[PDB]
Amino acid sequence: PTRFSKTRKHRGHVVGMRHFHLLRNHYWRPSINIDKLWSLVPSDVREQYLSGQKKDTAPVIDLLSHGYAKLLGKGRLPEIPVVVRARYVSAEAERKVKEAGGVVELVA
Amino acid sequence: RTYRVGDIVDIKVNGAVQKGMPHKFYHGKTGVVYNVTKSAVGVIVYKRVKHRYIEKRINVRIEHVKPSRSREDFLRRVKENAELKKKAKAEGVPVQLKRQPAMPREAHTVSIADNKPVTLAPVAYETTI
Amino acid sequence: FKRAEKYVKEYREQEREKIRLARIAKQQGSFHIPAEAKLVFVIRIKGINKIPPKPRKILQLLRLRQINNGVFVKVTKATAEMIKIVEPWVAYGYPNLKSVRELIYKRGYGKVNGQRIPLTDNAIIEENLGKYGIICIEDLIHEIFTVGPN
Amino acid sequence: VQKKNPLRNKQIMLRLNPYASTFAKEKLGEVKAEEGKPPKVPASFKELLHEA
Amino acid sequence: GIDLRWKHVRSSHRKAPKSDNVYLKLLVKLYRFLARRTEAPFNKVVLRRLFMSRINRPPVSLSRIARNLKNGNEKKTVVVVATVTDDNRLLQVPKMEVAALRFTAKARARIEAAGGRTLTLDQLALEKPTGANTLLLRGPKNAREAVKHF
RNA sequence: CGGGACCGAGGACCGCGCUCUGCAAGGAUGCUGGCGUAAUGGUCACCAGCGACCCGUCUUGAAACACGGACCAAGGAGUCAAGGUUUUGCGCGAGUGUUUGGGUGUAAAACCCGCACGCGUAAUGAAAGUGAACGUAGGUGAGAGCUUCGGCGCAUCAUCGAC
RNA sequence: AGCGAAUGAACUUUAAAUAUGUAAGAAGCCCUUGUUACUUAACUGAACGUGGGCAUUCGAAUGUAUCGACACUAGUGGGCCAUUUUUGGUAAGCAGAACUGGCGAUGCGGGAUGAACCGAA
Repeated sequence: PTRFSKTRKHRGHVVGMRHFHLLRNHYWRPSINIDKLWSLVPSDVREQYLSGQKKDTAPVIDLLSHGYAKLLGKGRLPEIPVVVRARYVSAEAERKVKEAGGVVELVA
Repeated sequence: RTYRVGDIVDIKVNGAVQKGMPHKFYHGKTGVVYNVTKSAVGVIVYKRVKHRYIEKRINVRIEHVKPSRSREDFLRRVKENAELKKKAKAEGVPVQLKRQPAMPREAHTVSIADNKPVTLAPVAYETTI
Repeated sequence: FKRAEKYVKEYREQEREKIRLARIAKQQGSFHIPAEAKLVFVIRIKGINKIPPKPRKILQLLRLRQINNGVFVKVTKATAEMIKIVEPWVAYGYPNLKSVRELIYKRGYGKVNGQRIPLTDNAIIEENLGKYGIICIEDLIHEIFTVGPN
Repeated sequence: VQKKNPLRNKQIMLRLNPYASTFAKEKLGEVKAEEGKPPKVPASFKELLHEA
Repeated sequence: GIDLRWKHVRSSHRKAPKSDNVYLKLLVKLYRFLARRTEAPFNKVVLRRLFMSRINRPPVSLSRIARNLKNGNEKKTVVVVATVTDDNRLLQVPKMEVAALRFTAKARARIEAAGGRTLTLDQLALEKPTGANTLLLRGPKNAREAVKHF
């Protein structure tokens, strides 16, 4: 608005290589850390899994459906076996998943 | 005298070499040593410009540098304050720990019998003759 | 009431004591040198224009910021040197009991919580100086005149 | 609401100092000196005073 | 003229919120009354934090509350003058009583699911009018892109 | 103990007190006269005493110099857009953004809808690539507030560690 | 000042005026313990840490609406005059620096009058 301006008050006083034809879709690979891995589970099934109402079933998570290609290992995981299907994985993330009791499966 | 970093020193340029001194401001100044050389020393001096202090650094030969006694009185006073406080706690009597400014003199009487005053003129008559 | 009676008696006795000591020395053939003054009243009589920074700072520390302002100063060397430096702006001297009581009775204002409150009651002096034993204006006058511990 | 001079108003004097009435009645500002014949000044004081 | 080398300083802190929230104005009135009529410094601090802006009131997460609830602070009432946000990296939530300006829906749902309770600041003033048994928490003030770019 | 000038702020009581039937003690009341209207007061024109360079701009440190101004009416000069940044208010909150579009409509309004996408949620390297818990997410010194009074210690700061 | 003290501004028992540097506490003072990659003939000093002792007065005066850290914004940043100090000069003028004060930004009383004078803002 013009009426709030200061000029109304001042009225009367005046490296590296070059990549030709780059395609970002080649290097598209979004990543998620393992402390947000349980957030991809739907909330109510996540609550039964965390409470301990499912002693005979394990969840399978597909990261490509949620929009992620690499599973990274920031944070910690509970002692629940989780099957993870990811395009990429880091070594310590896979170690923490196996310590939790699940398995990391590679998909394309 | 082997000077060390952090020692507080006084600067006195001895001799009548004042014909061509570049900086006579630091003569008689006190500063802190930051660098030591075999015949030189680095002195931090503070100058006052109006309301603020500016920091200057000089290189002075050892022949014009003497150790300062600025904190000698403070360390000494700390020592007898501790010792007389221990003595006061031993004997159970209060004692003064604070130095005080000079107080005005009290009333007193001056005898005249052997000290008769001499009358003086604005000039001496022995000088008049 | 009793304390004011004691103070009046003490003033009379100290005056007669000084007179008696002077007379005794004169009769014995000597001179009694009186004690140097312990209290100085200082009045700023020159303005705030064209003043060097050191006298400016000394007048600030002596609380003489306006012309015709007066303060009481206990005589030490540390204050005597300051007053000697700010001599070209002040007039100072040794006040007597009448000067002290006139100043405190007529122009007596206390600093209470950073405010300038007139001394209209003994109560203000009592809650502002009762921890030092000064409970009324007569104690205040006695302390200022005799230069007590407070 | 109004600062009153205790040296002009006797009531303010009596409020600030209850001994003022006793001072005025007993006339302690008019006390005479102690009795007794004063001894004279010694002579040597006078020759010292008038010595050129 | 009077010589004032120093200058009287106007207040450099907020005395009233810039917000036009009527419920916030009611909360300010309530805590002004509380800070005037009680000796507890908690009421004055809560009034000052009600005065502050949003960048001076960073959000506090459930993980931060669960961190501060440890070591004998389990039964204390958590007071946060800010928005309490949910943190999904915290998989299990301890039982807690939290009084805040506002809660996110997920944070309130997770607290009530874990078995704790959520309060407004007026409910806090009614249950703990002197701020007894309270744990006062702030969020990370310097965790902002502007603060990083400073 | 007289003589004179200026002032009367507040508006039940509270207080300090005193000479204690009351009071000169936290701010003026009592008695009386004339008039009840241009009498007090106000505006305009003029005279009298005292005071008082013509405005704006430029310059430098400043004046001076210089430039503009015959008079009056109307017009007349830091605005809009895009992109940033800091602060303020608001909504939601690890999410957020309906309005490219579709549905609908009392039809350029209002209301509704969702896929993608932008920003944020992970950085580093020229790149290939790799990718953030030894510990109640560490130890120490402060630190508002709370406390069962032993301590717990927000934000933040300093420092030593860890990834 | 004395040299009825020694010796002879360069003599000193003692000691100027003027402003001026440094320091004046628990955030500090030491002691002890060890290491040293410093240094020292050297476990010797010092630094680095460790532990302990010192709160019986917190260790001069005066003053203290005087705190600190950010964020954003603006003008001016090799101007004039004067006191003092100092370096040079000229036939005489004058020219450099350092501090302070005033002015440019300032009204008022007095210097008959006024950028630089006095009082006072």
